[PDB]
Amino acid sequence: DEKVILSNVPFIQQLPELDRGCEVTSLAMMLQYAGITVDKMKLANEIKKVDFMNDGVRGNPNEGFVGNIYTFSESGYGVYHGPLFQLAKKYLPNKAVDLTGKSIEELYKSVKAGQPVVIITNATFAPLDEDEFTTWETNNGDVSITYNEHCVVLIGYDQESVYIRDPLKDSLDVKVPREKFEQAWVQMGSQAISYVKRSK
Repeated sequence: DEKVILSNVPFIQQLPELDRGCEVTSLAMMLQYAGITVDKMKLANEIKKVDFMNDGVRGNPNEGFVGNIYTFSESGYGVYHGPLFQLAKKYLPNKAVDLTGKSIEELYKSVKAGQPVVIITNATFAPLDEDEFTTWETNNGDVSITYNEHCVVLIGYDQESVYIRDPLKDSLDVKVPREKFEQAWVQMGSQAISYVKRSK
């Protein structure tokens, strides 16, 4: 059975500099492999941001990174696919693609075609019980959040596993049970960013 892995996708850790840098750090690995000179600190400054709480309203991770990307000592959450995609486009205006809502199989096609995929999921890589989520009210409707939110680069798959770069795990070798992985991914909104080989 077909085992695919993009084992030369660069490896970066969010810590120590970015307590909440999993999205920008995964994005950095993706951009580097695509040929862009960039580091996680530049991306951390460039990502669109929204206040954690303002005028009694919580920030929407669909609008920007919510709160403090740098330090756990201040409130913060993360950022979802929209703003994260806009940042990718700054660097790949003609190749960056938002695969959010497509099927897992599309993502595997991307990887097999040689393009790794940044994905939003949760830190356990398995579906979470409903009571693990909160609903925040924002200026743009309700959003489901979990403080388990995490972001990694999909770099490979086999029949039983997927293979990732996890900006919080100090290792080139991270595989997790495929099925649970996919269900966790779908549960967080099927959010995914990649790019294509040639300009569009």
